[PDB]
Amino acid sequence: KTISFNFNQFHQNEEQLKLQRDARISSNSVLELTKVVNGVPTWNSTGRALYAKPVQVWDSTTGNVASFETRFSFSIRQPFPRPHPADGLVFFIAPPNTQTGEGGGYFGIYNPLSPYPFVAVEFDTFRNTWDPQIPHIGIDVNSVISTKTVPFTLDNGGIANVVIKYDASTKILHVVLVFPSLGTIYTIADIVDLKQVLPESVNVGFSAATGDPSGKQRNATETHDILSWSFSASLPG
Amino acid sequence: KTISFNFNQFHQNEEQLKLQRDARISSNSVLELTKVVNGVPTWNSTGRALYAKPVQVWDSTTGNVASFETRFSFSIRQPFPRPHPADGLVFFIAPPNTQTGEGGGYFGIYNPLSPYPFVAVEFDTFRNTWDPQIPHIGIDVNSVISTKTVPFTLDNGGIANVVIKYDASTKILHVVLVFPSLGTIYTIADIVDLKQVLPESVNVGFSAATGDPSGKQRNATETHDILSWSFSASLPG
Ligand SMILES: *[C@@H]1O[C@H](CO)[C@@H](O)[C@H](O)[C@H]1NC(C)=O
Ligand SMILES: *[C@@H]1O[C@H](CO)[C@@H](O)[C@H](O)[C@H]1NC(C)=O
Ligand SMILES: *[C@@H]1O[C@H](CO)[C@@H](O)[C@H](O)[C@H]1NC(C)=O
Ligand SMILES: *[C@H]1O[C@H](CO)[C@@H](O)[C@H](O)[C@H]1NC(C)=O
Ligand SMILES: [Ca+2]
Ligand SMILES: [Ca+2]
Ligand SMILES: [Mn+2]
Ligand SMILES: [Mn+2]
Repeated sequence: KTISFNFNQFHQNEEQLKLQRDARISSNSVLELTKVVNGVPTWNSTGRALYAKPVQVWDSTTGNVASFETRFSFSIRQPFPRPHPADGLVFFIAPPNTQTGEGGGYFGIYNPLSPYPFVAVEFDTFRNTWDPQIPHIGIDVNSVISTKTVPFTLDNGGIANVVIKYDASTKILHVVLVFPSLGTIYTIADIVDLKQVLPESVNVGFSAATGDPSGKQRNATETHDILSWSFSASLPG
Repeated sequence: KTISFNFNQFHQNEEQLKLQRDARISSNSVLELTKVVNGVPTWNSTGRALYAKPVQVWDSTTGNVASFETRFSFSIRQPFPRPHPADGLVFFIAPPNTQTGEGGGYFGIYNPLSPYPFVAVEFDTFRNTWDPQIPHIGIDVNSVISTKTVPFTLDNGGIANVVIKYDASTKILHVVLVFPSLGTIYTIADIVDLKQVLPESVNVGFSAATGDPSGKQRNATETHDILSWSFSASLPG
């Protein structure tokens, strides 16, 4: 089976998408994961967007695990340079029927008081105690304490292109981040066996968070917009 | 609501119980959680016994959480005093349809690669890197790194009586361990809010494991028998 879908731009009322929390689709065809009021991003926000149908990542019957490729472009604009923007966005795969986890440095996917399995790639903008120098991309398996990290220099307000490919044969998850206006290229990879971590069917989508009010700094925010998104996966057996 | 059950001793073919892995009920009416062949407890063992029907620990419509009490007697016999007996047993509450996680110091409940929520009381006999002096009673919330612990001196081969009470009105989980032959009393308590951790309906039961072959020490074993077990829960709403 080969599932595929492509969004060159999002539209309002889109059937194949499931918005959660603050996430909404603007008139301009941009998916804003977090809250922006008349051009200014707000703190204390969290939002997610999921493809409305689950995809089969592997089969128990055959033991085969699906390969997949996903591509998307995003934009993170940081208006208040000081004291520190927050928190970041992530592409994630998690079991179906899940609710938004905690925000902040958890991105709306990780809840320490009610854990569930998840694999996710993060573009992190705030340096928590469990984090290395920001910004950095990170591969996360069940936790926000990344297995692998690589720092990057954000194109503030610019466009970022991302390619994430998973090869069943090698169990390699490889991630590409490009900032076209800047010419910069960032690469990061790790072995992840989707079978020992996730159930047969999952949900794919994005999650983002802006500073938590418990920080007392309202200038800890930024936008987390998605411009386009396509996904393809193949399960032989 | 008020579910209630009691086992003075276990009878083979017990319909209200649900054994998993190595766990089994012997002729003498004892429920042996881990493997013992002709009186000799063997390493590399993991077993679980769960009550057949799921209990409702809380209500979303009303917001009411249940109070419960459970009492049981166990026996841990350590035939090989050296190099070190292992690993222990636990009473635990987890989401329905759970699967026997990792053995060893994870007691057949925790599974790092595929987390799920659980609340448990362990009686730990092996000192892992995350553990303090053994043996000790410990309260576990979603992980084997206890929130609160207390040490105890085991009556090797003897009978232990345990009382576990949860008061919804205060979220106090209180634990009592008595070794009758010795006259010793160990007590431990912590604040635990079942609503922030578990779903409305869970499964209640026991789990135990003997040393893992990864330690390369066949002597890291002991018995983990359950003599009797009563349980009462009351959900006002
Ligand atoms: C932050 O947002 C959450 C959910 O939208 C709300 O509970 C909270 O009161 C909001 N405001 C502040 C200042 O915390
Ligand atoms: C230990 O026991 C398990 C389950 O019975 C088995 O699969 C494994 O190969 C055993 N290994 C050793 C060294 O005993
Ligand atoms: C294993 O236990 C037996 C019984 O006490 C003992 O004779 C043997 O040499 C022990 N092995 C170690 C490493 O202590
Ligand atoms: C926050 O952002 C505004 C807008 O840039 C700036 O004038 C202010 O002093 C910044 N610093 C803090 C600590 O809020
Ligand atoms: Ca962070
Ligand atoms: Ca231990
Ligand atoms: Mn991070
Ligand atoms: Mn312990």
